Amino acid sequence: ISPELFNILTEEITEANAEAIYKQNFGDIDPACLAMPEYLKSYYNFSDEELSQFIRKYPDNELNTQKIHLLKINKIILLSQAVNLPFLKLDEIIPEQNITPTVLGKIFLVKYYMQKYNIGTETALILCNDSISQYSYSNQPSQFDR
Amino acid sequence: LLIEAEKVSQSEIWRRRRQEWEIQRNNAEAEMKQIDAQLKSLTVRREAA
Amino acid sequence: IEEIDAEKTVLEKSKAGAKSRFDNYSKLYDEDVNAGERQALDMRIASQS
Amino acid sequence: IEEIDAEKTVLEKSKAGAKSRFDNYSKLYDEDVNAGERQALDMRIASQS
Amino acid sequence: LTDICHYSFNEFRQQVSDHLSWSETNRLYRDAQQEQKENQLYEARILKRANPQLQNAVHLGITLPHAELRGYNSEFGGRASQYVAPGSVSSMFSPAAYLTELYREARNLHASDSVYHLDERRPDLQSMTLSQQNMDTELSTLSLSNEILLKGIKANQSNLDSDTKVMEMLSTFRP
Amino acid sequence: NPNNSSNRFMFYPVYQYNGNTSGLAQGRLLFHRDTSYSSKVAAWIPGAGRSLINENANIGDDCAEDSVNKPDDLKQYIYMTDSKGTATDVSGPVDIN
Amino acid sequence: DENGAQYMQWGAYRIRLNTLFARQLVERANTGIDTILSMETQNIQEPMM
Amino acid sequence: LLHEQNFDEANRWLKYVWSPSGYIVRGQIKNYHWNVRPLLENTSWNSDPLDSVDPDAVAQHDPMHYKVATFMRTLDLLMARGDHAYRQLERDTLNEAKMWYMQALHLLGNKPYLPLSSVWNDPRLDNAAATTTQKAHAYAITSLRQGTQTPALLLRSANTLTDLFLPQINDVMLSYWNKLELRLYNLRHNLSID
Amino acid sequence: NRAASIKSRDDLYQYLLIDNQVSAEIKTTRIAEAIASIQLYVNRALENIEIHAVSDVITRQFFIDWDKYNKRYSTWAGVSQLVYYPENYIDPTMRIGQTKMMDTLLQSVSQSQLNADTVEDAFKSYLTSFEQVANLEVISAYHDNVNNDQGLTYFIGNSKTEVNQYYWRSVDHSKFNDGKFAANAWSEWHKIDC
Amino acid sequence: NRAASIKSRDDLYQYLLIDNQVSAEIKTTRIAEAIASIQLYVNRALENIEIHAVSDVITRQFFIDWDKYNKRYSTWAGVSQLVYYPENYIDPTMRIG
Repeated sequence: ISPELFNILTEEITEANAEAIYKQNFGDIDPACLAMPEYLKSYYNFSDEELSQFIRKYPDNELNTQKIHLLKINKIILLSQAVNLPFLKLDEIIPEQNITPTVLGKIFLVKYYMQKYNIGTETALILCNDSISQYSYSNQPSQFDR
Repeated sequence: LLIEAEKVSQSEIWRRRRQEWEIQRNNAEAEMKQIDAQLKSLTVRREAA
Repeated sequence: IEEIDAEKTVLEKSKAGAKSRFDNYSKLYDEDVNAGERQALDMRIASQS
Repeated sequence: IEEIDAEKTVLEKSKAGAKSRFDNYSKLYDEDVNAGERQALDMRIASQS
Repeated sequence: LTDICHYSFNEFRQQVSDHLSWSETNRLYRDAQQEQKENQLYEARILKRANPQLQNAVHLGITLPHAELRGYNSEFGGRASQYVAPGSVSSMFSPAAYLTELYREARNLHASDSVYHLDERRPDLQSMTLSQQNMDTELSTLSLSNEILLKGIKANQSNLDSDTKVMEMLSTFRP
Repeated sequence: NPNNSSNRFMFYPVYQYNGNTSGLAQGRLLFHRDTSYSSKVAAWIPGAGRSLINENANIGDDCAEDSVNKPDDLKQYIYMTDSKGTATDVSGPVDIN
Repeated sequence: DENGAQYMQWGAYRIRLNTLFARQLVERANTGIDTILSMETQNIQEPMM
Repeated sequence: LLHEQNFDEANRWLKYVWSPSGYIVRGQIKNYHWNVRPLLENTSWNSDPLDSVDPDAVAQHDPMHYKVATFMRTLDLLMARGDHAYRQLERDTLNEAKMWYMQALHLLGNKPYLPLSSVWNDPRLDNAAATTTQKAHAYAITSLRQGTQTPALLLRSANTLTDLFLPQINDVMLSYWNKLELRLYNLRHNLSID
Repeated sequence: NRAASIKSRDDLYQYLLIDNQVSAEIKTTRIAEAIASIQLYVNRALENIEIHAVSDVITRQFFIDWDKYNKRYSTWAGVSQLVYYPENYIDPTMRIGQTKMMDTLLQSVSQSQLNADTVEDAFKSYLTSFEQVANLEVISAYHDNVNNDQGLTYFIGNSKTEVNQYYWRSVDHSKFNDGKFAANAWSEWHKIDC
Repeated sequence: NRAASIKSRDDLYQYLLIDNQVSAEIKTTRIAEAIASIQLYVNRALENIEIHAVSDVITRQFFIDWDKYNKRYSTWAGVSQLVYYPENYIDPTMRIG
């Protein structure tokens, strides 16, 4: 966790600072080609199985039609690339798409319990006093069904 | 045609001979690595003594 | 205990050598005849014809 | 301890023997065909011509 | 038009009174040639696209947009998405052989037969979907064999509710 | 354009004048594309500020009509796009006869 | 034909049966294999039917 | 010549057909890029390849398969030169191996991308196995071949033509990207071929 | 049903196309099991062991090619790939329809130690053998059928040598279309020995 | 530069003729690395894959002898020694002519 990444994840974004911090975080990328997930696969460098999970899946039809939330997805993508975790979790952790550093305390707790007791990723999420997820993904049964 | 048949048969038995040479070479190299690792075992026994 | 680890290494070496022999003989077995050997059988039957 | 040194000597002897086999088969492998063998292939193809 | 899956005996039963036999077998051979002409035109169209080719232009293996223009209006993108090393979608994997073996299979016996294919055990096949999960996962064969038997017994013979009803009446059944 | 193009595919535009041999009505902007799916192609000129778009973009080559017949505006930098993962930088004009 | 061609008049059709390729191949084949397999060798023309 | 491990003579024999670097005849670089003339101009010299099952017949009906075959021969030559370099473990020959595999990869380009998001719904078996789909399919292909109807866009016959299967790309050709990528991955770290 | 004669469990296996006596250790997929069911049904239908096979569908093209091509998955995949991708099966060593010219060339290069000049001399010998049949002259011919549009035609070849090695070839008139014989309508020259 | 189309790191490798993804375990000299850079450039120039190859220099005698003699170090050293020291390669067993 570099300090610059901590400034990216720390800051709060209204509609006022929106295009300013957009141009700060993207330069001159237009929101239209940023909206389509193929340039997301090209830029953010993911698998398309991984790209099933970001906004949603996407055929050439319009699906999970956003207006704009490009900064909120940027924080969670960069965080997941840092801490190496799937996206049911970072949906599940603070579903209000916001970051306060006690969320970073939580994620240090779960990463430390994983290393300490050598358990699964759902299992230390139980230890963060969070409920059992029933949502299924990755063509696999959920925490509940397993 | 019989002359050409004898020529190609002689070339083929040369190739099979060369393949047997290569199998013998690989067995020799494997035994050599085996004996080096057994030397490491023996010097460990020497330290124990 | 260090000695017994060195013995595991010498069995790794012998295992690798036997594995190389097995794969090489399996290759020369399943590739049963060459191209030129079948050409020799072709030249003989051409002479018969 | 004197015994264990004599055992290091017997592994030196086996190592030298396997090394000689390895070098000799590698030599006869890389020198794949002789001059006279290629002369035999030359005489056959001269007869074909 | 459809005269190759509908053979000259198929056409002969429809064509006892229609026309003369030497004209019929000429129609048979002409549409049998027409089927191969379909395969030639459609294939020599579609394999020009195949994406390991068109990234390297040093081949100069070139497409023509002219006849390419039409089938996307006709077949609606049947050339558009070519597919990866095989899965449940491909034209060369297991469900393709499976489908082209079904529609040759389902007319071997007449539908009034007890030995007829959809009648003899299998209304379940025409209900079955073709997903990637049906391709991939491995269940026990004996589990599916118990399942298809429960289906057939629960279906008509006793008109039961669930499997526990079946187990009750199997606890009943002596003889 | 590294910004708005995910693919490695380009448009190849050649602008046709009106007049001389093929007596046309207005100018038209030809282009070639290799993305085979039909779309619209917005040839937007930053300098003049007007765009030339052709709905139902044909496969490969296509005929796209320029509305205003003024070819000096087509001399500067041209931004063609798909709005579907393809954009192409167009510059360096050459007039030929 | 006078110039060296032969053809079968199949009604209104003329279809060529032989060629003078081996005649005019000799000049190209003088200097080596590279000249034989050129595009220039492939464009040798044949007279009118 | 390739099977007898004699490499540069095999390369100069492949250059009589398909030179990627272009041909030079008496000082002048020529325009053309293939050396066989009916490869430049596709000429089907066998009308009925589907008389029987023959790769030669289908190759004769369309010479672009001969182009692809020659291309795979060239790639086999380059990978063989790289592999025979790579087993002799001195350093400059490892650099030689790196430039041969890179020479192959810039012939190929990228690994090709396919959108995994597809049109394929998962249909019923009986719906997808409809003979109406087949009859409309055959009639549509003949209709495109004859040149008679107006193209239209309506999902009525496309209800039949949706459940057609999609074609897949060449698996044997797909093997080369993985194979060269893995060889070159072992080059980029300090591993062996094994 | 009482119409279906079923005594034992194996009779039930034959009637339901799926096995009940397999121990539950065996794992399979769904689609492969349905394939096995359908293949077992088709095998029982072709033998006329299950009674009253309808002869109308048995005569179709698919079931003539059942026993060789359509019975397994692998042969069906082989035929389907050999249509769209022949270059996986194009092998320049063995070509169907090969003259003896290429045969004696291949025999000339069929050894281990290959030098370039040996290849050159073999190529010159092949070139002479090509020269011999490129100069062929037609003495006379004979048409098969009563009228010129159908049937075959046999030619008789002359060389430009002394005591002659007369050659003959055949050509069909049925494969004629559009002002030109397609190249498969011709045949190879054959040698006459008497 | 935006003129040089560079998407990924391999594109950067092709543009700079030197590798960034090699792990630091590998040891080489300086001159051999510059040789590898120049050879990779010449290979990309002969294929006409990098655009606008000037045909004036390609027709020179050196690049006609590129593919056989000049592409590696070893064949170049063989030709250069076979000029000045033929007696290393004179063998009375096999004589041409």
